Amino acid sequence: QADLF
Amino acid sequence: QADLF
Amino acid sequence: HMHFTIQREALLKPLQLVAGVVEQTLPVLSNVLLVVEGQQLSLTGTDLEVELVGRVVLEDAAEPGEITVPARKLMDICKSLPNDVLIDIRVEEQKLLVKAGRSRFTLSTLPANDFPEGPGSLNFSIAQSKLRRLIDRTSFAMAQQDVRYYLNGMLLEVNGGTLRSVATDGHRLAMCSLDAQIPSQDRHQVIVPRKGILELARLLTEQDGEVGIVLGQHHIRATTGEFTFTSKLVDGKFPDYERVLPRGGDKLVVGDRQQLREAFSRTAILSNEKYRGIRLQLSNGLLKIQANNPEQEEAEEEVQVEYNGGNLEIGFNVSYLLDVLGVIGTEQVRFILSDSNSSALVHEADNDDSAYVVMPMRL
Amino acid sequence: HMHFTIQREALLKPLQLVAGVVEQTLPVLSNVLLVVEGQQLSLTGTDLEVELVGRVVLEDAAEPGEITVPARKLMDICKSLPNDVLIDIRVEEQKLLVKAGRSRFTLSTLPANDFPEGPGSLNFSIAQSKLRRLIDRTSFAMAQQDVRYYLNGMLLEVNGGTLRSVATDGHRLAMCSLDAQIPSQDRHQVIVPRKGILELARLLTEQDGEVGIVLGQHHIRATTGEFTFTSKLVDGKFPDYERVLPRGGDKLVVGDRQQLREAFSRTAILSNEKYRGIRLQLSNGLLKIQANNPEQEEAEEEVQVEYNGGNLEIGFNVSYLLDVLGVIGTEQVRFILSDSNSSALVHEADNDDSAYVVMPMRL
Repeated sequence: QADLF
Repeated sequence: QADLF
Repeated sequence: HMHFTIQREALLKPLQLVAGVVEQTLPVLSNVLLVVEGQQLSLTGTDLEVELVGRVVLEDAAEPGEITVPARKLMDICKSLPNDVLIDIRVEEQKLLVKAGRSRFTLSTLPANDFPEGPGSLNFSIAQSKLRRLIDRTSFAMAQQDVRYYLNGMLLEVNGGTLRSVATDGHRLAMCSLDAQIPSQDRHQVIVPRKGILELARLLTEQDGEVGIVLGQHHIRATTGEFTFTSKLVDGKFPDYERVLPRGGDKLVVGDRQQLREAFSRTAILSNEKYRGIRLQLSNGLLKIQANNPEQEEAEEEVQVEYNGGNLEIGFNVSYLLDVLGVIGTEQVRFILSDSNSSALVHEADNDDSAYVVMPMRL
Repeated sequence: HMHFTIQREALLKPLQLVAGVVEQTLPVLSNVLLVVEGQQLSLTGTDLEVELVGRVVLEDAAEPGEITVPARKLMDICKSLPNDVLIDIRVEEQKLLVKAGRSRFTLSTLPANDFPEGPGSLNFSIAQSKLRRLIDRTSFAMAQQDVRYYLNGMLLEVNGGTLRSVATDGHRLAMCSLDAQIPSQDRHQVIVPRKGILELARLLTEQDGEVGIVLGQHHIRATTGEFTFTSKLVDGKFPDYERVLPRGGDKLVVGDRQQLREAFSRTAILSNEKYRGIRLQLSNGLLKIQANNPEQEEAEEEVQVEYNGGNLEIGFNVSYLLDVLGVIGTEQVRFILSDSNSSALVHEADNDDSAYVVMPMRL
């Protein structure tokens, strides 16, 4: 899972 | 509470 | 080499029934046993206490075999598939291959040889509706995890020709008798474990149907043509319940089931959350109900009843009385009492087929 | 000396609403504050984050006063009373006396002085339906117990005249904008805590009704005439969400919401229970979906989509995609993608009012 920030 | 036996 | 085709709904019906008993220590116990023999598919689920078998007739050509697959996963895949789709199921290199329309699934398997009934003493047929009534009228009274293991279930007794259910937890008892005209030559008793009997009652959905019963020394079998239910029995002797049934009850109370249930529910709010004690004050045409808790909160109600006789002050667990009222099918309810230290006997207004015994509480 | 009479249903309506926020460390927090001022009864419930106030006009002569009583107990007594009964309520020696027909109740009390806003910066009126839509279209994206406390709630923003809701957990974002024509003179932002905003959405039941909103520096107030809802705000700055919205999305996919939801649900069964990863393979007119778990079980599906362009292989958490599809109100759904390392932008077929951003997973 990748992060928005 | 009372018991049957 | 096992392979078959089946409509979504045809697989879903027995799969949902069978998956209901699937709950696990041993990994195979989480699996449904799939057996293809000729043009018949059998689906088996077990928890080692109960075994449920569902059967489906296969339309298109099927190849025989046996395998076990995750029961919940297969059921969820089946439920999620489009309505009326044809499902192709095959075993390939220890994996279950599921194909339906543009959907493909590969499930892990466990050998069928790793998947886990004595002679019948008595066998009879009975209406599903009559058996469900015996269970549903009494199941609330069974004990749960009591050290007296023989109470953690339901007595099913054949005597004369009558089929009777008895459930008790030592504080209260529920019993229901129906004249099923079963030839027995001797009184026969079986104790069905609580989980098994509750599962059986849920399965008896055919309001129209009949059920074949087999009573064995260590098992009970129920067959409906669409399913075979098998349960191990509780290996013990049920208490002599006939000795605890109150006989000399001199105080006959006739009340409205709804009025009593409503008054008991209102007063119950202010009874002790754990002990649920209420005080009953019976007098000519009147039942006074009182409840109090450790915070000194108090509830009081007066209910008009059909009663002529001496006064009686008696304590009861309100939940035990509500449990009984919840199963009384008649508009009126009969309470047969004696003294403050003796049991209440409860019946429906027009018959003695159902009988409920509630031991009082010390005031 | 507080005393009043009220119909069962008139008391039950605000009592049920107020009891819903009552959950406790401090004993008074388990209580409903009852205030009689003239011919008005006010009922207050709080958890210190949110405060809910219900109001009833009293018909017969009432004596003023204030007291607190167990909220759940009073509601349960009220609900259990016969339909349409007149209830007499009075305070006598630190106890609440409840009389209704042949029923009597005595409840423990706590002083009203022990029962636990804020100049408004902005105040406007809005349709309950429009505000509920903003919350319900985005609430699933709020974080729950994230260490970045400002994410454990919903941004409510007034800008231009538009009212906008924004929710994010750092992996995905949901936003909904509605032109409510609110004069503001400056962009105004508030972060409503997750528990408070979800409570408010459930309270907005009037399909035809209006709600008065007050935005303060540390509080939000919602008034409907029957209730006043007050919530403290999350004391922090919401992230610059405008900077994370994907702008250059070159791959436009138009698909059937139901077909995509059904295929994602089927494949999800065989995805990792913790990580919920699925693989998407996009090509001309086609979306291939694949899911696998540690047991090497695999699910595959092909969905026809409206797409013309280059191929794309991208990983996503299936639950995040299902969450988005569950709030899309149109039959068709638009997915705007770019590369395997960039976010998916999701909209309804016919408008940009709702926008959903989902960060991918590394394949």
